[PDB]
Amino acid sequence: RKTYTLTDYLKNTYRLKLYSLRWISDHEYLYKQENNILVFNAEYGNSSVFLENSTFDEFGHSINDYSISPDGQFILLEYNYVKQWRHSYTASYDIYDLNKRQLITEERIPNNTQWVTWSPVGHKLAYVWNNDIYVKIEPNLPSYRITWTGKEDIIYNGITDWVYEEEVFSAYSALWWSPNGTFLAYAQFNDTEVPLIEYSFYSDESLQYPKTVRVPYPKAGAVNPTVKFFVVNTDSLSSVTNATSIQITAPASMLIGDHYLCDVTWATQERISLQWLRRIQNYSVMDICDYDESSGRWNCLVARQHIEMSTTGWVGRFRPSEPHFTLDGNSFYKIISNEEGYRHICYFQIDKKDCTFITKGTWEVIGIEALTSDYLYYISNEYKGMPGGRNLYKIQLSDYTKVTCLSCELNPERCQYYSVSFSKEAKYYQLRCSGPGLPLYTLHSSVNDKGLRVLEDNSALDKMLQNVQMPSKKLDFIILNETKFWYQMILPPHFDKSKKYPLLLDVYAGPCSQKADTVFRLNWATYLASTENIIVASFDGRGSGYQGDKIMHAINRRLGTFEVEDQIEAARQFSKMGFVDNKRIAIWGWSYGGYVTSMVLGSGSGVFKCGIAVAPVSRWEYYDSVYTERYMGLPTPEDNLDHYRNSTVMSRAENFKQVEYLLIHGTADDNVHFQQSAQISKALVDVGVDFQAMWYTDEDHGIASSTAHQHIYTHMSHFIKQCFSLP
Amino acid sequence: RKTYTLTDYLKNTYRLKLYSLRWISDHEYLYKQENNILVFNAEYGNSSVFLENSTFDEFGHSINDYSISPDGQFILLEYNYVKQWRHSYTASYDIYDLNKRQLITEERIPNNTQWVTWSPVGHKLAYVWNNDIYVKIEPNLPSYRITWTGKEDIIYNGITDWVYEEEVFSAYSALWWSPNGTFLAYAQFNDTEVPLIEYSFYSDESLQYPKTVRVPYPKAGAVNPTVKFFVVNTDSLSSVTNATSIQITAPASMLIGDHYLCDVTWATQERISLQWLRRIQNYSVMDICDYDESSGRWNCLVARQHIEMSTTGWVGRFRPSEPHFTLDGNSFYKIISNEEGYRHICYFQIDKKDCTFITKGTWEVIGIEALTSDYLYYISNEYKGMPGGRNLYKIQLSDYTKVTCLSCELNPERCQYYSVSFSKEAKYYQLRCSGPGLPLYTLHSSVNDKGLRVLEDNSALDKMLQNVQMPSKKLDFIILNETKFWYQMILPPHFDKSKKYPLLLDVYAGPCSQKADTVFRLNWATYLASTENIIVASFDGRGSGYQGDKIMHAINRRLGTFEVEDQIEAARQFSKMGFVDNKRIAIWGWSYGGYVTSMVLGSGSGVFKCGIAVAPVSRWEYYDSVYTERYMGLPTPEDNLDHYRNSTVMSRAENFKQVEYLLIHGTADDNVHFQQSAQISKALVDVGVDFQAMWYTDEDHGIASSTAHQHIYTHMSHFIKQCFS
Ligand SMILES: N[C@@H](CCNC(=O)N1CCn2c(ccc2C(F)(F)F)C1)Cc1cc(F)c(F)cc1F
Ligand SMILES: N[C@@H](CCNC(=O)N1CCn2c(ccc2C(F)(F)F)C1)Cc1cc(F)c(F)cc1F
Repeated sequence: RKTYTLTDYLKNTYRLKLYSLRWISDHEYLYKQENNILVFNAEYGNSSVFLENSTFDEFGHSINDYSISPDGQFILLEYNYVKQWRHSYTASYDIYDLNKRQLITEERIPNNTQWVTWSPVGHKLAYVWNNDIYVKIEPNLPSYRITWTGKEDIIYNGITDWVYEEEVFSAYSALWWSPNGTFLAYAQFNDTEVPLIEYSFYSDESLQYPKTVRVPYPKAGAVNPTVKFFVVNTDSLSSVTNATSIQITAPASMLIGDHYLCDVTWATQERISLQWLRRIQNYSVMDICDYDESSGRWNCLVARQHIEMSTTGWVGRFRPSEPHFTLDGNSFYKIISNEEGYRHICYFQIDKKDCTFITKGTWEVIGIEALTSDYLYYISNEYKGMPGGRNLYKIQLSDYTKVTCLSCELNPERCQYYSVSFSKEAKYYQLRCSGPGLPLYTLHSSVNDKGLRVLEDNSALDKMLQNVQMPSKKLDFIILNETKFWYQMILPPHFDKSKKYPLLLDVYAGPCSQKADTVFRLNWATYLASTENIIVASFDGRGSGYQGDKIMHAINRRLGTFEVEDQIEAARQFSKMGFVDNKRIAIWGWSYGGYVTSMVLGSGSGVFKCGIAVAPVSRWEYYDSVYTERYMGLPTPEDNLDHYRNSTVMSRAENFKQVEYLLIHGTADDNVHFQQSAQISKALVDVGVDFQAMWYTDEDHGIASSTAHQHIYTHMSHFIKQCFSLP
Repeated sequence: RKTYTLTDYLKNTYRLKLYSLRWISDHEYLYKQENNILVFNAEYGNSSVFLENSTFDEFGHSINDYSISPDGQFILLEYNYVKQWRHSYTASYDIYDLNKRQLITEERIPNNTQWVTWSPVGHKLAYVWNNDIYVKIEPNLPSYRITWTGKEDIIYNGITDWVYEEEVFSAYSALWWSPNGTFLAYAQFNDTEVPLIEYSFYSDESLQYPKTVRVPYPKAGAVNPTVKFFVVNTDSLSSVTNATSIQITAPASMLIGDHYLCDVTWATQERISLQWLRRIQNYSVMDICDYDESSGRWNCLVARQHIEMSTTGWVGRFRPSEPHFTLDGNSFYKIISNEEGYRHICYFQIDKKDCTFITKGTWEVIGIEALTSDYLYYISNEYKGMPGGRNLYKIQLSDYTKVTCLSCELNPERCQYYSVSFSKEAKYYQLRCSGPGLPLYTLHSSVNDKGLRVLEDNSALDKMLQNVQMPSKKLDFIILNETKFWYQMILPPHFDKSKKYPLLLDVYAGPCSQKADTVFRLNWATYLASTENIIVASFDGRGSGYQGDKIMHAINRRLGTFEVEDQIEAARQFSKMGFVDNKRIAIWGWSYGGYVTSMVLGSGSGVFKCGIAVAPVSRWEYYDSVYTERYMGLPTPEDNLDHYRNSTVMSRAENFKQVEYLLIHGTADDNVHFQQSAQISKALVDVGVDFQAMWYTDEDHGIASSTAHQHIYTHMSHFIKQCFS
């Protein structure tokens, strides 16, 4: 019978079904079926039509995305989507009235709008255009221009610059609505002295002269952007006077040097939490700012400040976690690393510096999902002591020793990886299963925890996969220096433990990474095991996350050392298991993985025959400040220049004579610039090392465009096949 | 015994010996031996020492180049050479006194100087710095700044901009000395509205942010640079008044539209020849400008203008040829294409429009080398009717039917390719042989044409090569449509005509190209034949030069058509000869050849298995105006846009599924921009064609840096070997 071919992955023959819902009330959500936006009731189960598929056939545009106002009165329509960076994009927007049946022609949202968002209650609109903020109380009324200083590539109002979008906020939006819709908090970013990265873009063959793309990009040690935080009142907006934005300044302990705004979370209607981080990211300060109703100013009390610091590494996983405030807003829950280095929920009092841990163990809390007056819902990797697993737990606020796992025993064989979506005030929740079996989407009630109905069970895919020879997934660990280190193997169908298989080491190994988990995936690895009979192994060594600060902080100020060595060591241990042809061991990676892959191939360990590095880092001085400095500090002789110069791929150029090497990079990569790969290629050419190259015209860090995605995975398979000697 | 390996080519194991000399007088030249600059007398044969090797041991710098003043008084010393483009470079210069023994410390020539040149007589210095011209009568005296308008990337005084350096003058210098040293003729280039080409340069690993390189570069149909010509008097230079440069303007027939200054040749002490060319390069006009001694102005007479035009193509081979004036300066000799399309010497009279051809036939004159009152010396491909041959001929000025070949019979088996260097007033000449045998350098006298002595015979190399199994070279023709088309083959040692060999088609095929000649070469082809037993074949199809305008002008307004088809057709004829394994035919090329290689592999002819394209053109709108427009006209719907859009490599993307393709490009290529290759790779990725890629960080159109040159040829050999199994 059939096997999982390359075309099955590239043309996406066997699709995983998802269930994408948005809660609007405490018992109602929305799902679109056959382009018909329906509203599903959780109480009874009866589904009503909210918007029919033929409503926008005469709209004249292909609707890219939609956003419905929380009061169910208006529907924002995104079209003409032009992707910028990872999360950022410019588009055109039209507002449609749901109360009537008319498209609003008056005072329309301008073309090339950067970001648009509704207020949490009602139908107020805040949008960023030309780096400036505009507010609209009614969808047909004129817009109140809040900011005036917005300038392209220089000043950013309501939106993040490149470095804040990618490395800090993980989004384009730098606007924050108050729970009522009274205040619009926003950040301002000044990129005046931030250096530009410049690269060519070639566009269509029609374009005669290549366009140079300039982006404000702070590399390691370079001049960072400055940030200012403002809050404006959306109600008292004069049609004859420019709106007054009250600036909140950072603490004096932060104003000493360079800093970042790394969190904005509203507590109540007049209480806002802010978190600041020093450029050397081992010190963090939280502010709790109240609104002085008489003066109209914002006051953050020094007796309300909370400090987060570490001497073993950086603060947070990638940044300090978000606080979760109780209804009154006098106390917040937050994930902090405890004295033993494990990340658990600490219960804070607004005025008291010391917090009380409500959870503890040799495991970690992933995220706080929902908070009621009775329960706090969180996800953790506690169940069976497996870091690669995710489960929903509930904790009693009146009794911290009463912990109930709501997902652990639902389908123990099929489901070990959970993420959850809660309704307003956490009345009903959707549990989404993602592995090791096929994805399972179920709806549940919080009141008595009964499984009401199965939303999606992927039985349609299950029927298809019975006809195909699928690979098996093994998740186990090995003991090194009295420590458990988890690995995962994609083993070929009919895996014979007595035979010798070729092994490909799938690599990321970044700070706080997890390549070994229980997730069910249909990727390139699936093809290589099912068709080419190759074991695709992944290993979480030192520096990987969800295992405590002892493991995660091991690679602190030492990027390109332990995490690189552990991947080599893992390969030795796999061949010692006896089913690995140690004459055919390969290694591949993307992004950070490409860097480790490159570092490994140049270590001279002789363990690996060949390797593929796709869009790799080659030198930490080439990558952005926020990321690099978080782990490596500053590249100055006074700080950590020694480890910066010692961790380059270029210095390990000679050892590449031992290996077959394929370097791949997109020419329009804004994230990891072609420069990185260009320095590697040059280094190898200098010492007479032969290698393989492949550039991708006008491709970014994802090489994600349909035709390029297919071409790269085709080209890589060909490289792997010839390295392993496969017809 | 041993074979010619890859390392023999890459490490240059077997070196060809050269003999590089510069004439200073009518009977004296200079050669440097063991770093000792000697002066060799042609009259007696006795060599004298001019400058010893230890003279500049305490100089403190590695001497990059030297230039000696004509009067033998001073020696210019180039150091700190920083290459810019093909011919252009910035350097530092010191002047050393030969009369005394002292380095001049007063009024030194500034650092980062673009170009420096002596006057033809004496020791006057003209140098270009920051795009401005400076004159120095004495090496120790202050400098007279002629131009003041010089601005980087905008205004060019005394130096050519990118497009003029590469495509027009074939040099960086835009300065022209008068025979005495009285006048300094110079050109000014305005690049104000010329568009910029922008690419990244990565430099050392230390450089944190890549530098963007901006170059004024006019692509096909884009805004061209404007040109202004000036002449200044070098004698009447006031130390208190800015020098007056007299502007010479172009004819009214040229000022109607865009034009180029394409030639500057001095006739006498007060007579200068200029040649102008329309943007549509099928019309040319020459001016003869005299100096009005009373007014101080320059006057070019309307009754002295000579017109060159063609309706079958472009004027000249790459540009209109240079005139060769007689001693009095009332008549000049020039190579013109005759009525049958063959390029021969036409004798012009300053006032008379019609010229008289002194040579004719089914062959072409290559270049006029020297002119005396008795003889004109020229090189032509006449001997035995071989276009790939070069021979020195002399013609009697009193009798045009009296032609003598001075080189034809010297060593007929060893020597068929000659270039010549003449002394002042052509009293003695050096003949340099370059093939098919080993290079032979001989000194001769013009008076009675006896071979005085052998300068270099490469017998040292001959001894080495007897121990090595060398490939043989065959130069023959094939007849297509009643026309001879010459090809050349690098055949493996002990070539068995009954066996089947793999064939690599070495391609250029550009307008006025010649890949088939008698030259002896030790290249990559030598390795592939000697070690890998591969026939490396080259074929001169339509559009190739030195065979008449019928052949050369065939690809007019049709680039990427006939010349591409003829390379495919040539491969058929080679396999028809029966010693070619038609299952293993490859094709490779550089520059224009890379474009043809790419076009061929995308023709779907199925003749070729694999191919390598190194720094190729992909679309003619991407390459510069002067070159592209010379052959293709303007890329406008009114002109020739149809042929522009039809000749792209991108449109032939689908057919690449049939072939293995290796695309190579240097990232810092100013000539053929990485854009060209980037558009190919994208096009193939779009239609799902798998290929092979290889970029080269901070490499130009030559990929000539030591480590990169070795790496590319290693990488290409590996690709060829696996394609041929
Ligand atoms: N830009 C970084 C981003 C790191 N990941 C990251 O910010 N997130 C992934 C998961 N995550 C995030 C915040 C909190 C988490 C979680 F807690 F781990 F889940 C966002 C990744 C990256 C690393 C390189 F080394 C590189 F070269 C490029 C590159 F994009
Ligand atoms: N720019 C061209 C230059 C071609 N050669 C050239 O102009 N000369 C060499 C021979 N020559 C010249 C004038 C007269 C002659 C001669 F008569 F052929 F000898 C100048 C080379 C080139 C062509 C391409 F198609 C391309 F893409 C890049 C490139 F550099």
